[PDB]
Amino acid sequence: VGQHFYWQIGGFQIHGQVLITSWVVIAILLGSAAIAVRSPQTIPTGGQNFFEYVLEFIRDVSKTQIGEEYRPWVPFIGTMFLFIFVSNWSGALLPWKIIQLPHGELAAPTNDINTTVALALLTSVAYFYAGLTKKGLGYFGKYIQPTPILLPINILEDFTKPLSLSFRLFGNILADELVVVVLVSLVPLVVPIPVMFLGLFTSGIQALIFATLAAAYIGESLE
Amino acid sequence: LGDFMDKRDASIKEQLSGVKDTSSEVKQLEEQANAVMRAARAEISAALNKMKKETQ
Repeated sequence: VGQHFYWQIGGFQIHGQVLITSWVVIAILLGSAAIAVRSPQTIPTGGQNFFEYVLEFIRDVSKTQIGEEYRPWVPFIGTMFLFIFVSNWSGALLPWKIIQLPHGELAAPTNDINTTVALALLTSVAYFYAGLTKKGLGYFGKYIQPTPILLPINILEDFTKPLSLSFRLFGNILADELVVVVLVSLVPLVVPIPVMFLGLFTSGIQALIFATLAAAYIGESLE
Repeated sequence: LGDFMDKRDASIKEQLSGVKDTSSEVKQLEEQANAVMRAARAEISAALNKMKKETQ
């Protein structure tokens, strides 16, 4: 129905919904984590094996994507997974059309692109930092080493990775929410559940893909 | 939480290694004991023979 939203001003206008929604994401993440961290045991207790298997999964993806030096970037790729996953699942399952904002629906941090292109700039700063850290300051991956006349394609390629990575995540979350909204006006909640399931199935995956793809760009820096 | 996970896993892996370490240590102890017992026996036998031969 509406892609409009209400700004908050500190001399410049920033969306209110995205700050509040990502605050709920930060709170649910730190809350369940600092629950699971307080009394570690040698043998995984109840509830801590889930966080442990999450960490194992993150380690595996980073390791496959990056290589032998996966262990410094594990908190970064783990945050790219968990913030985007918990963003989409909070937008899906937390009932927020009961809550009525001054001017807009509250669904997810990722609905506003701002989140998507910010997360893409953070993976851009990440693979630029890896590339200007491990490799020569004089040059990174961008050098037209293979062919001098491969420069235009290569220069263009750098711009595209953050845009496609920024856009896919953003479009997908927004598209899924719209279907739930555009369905609901036409019909009551019972008909739309399968669709939401399908969207919920993509909602993790566009998270996971992001983290996976983000890790892979780190690898393209380190070579 | 990451540190907690690592601590628990290391604690368990370390326990396994120590348990592996202890088993190897006990195998070495048994082997050394067996070798020592053999020395006693064999040693004394040799001694008597050499001594027995000298007496003869």
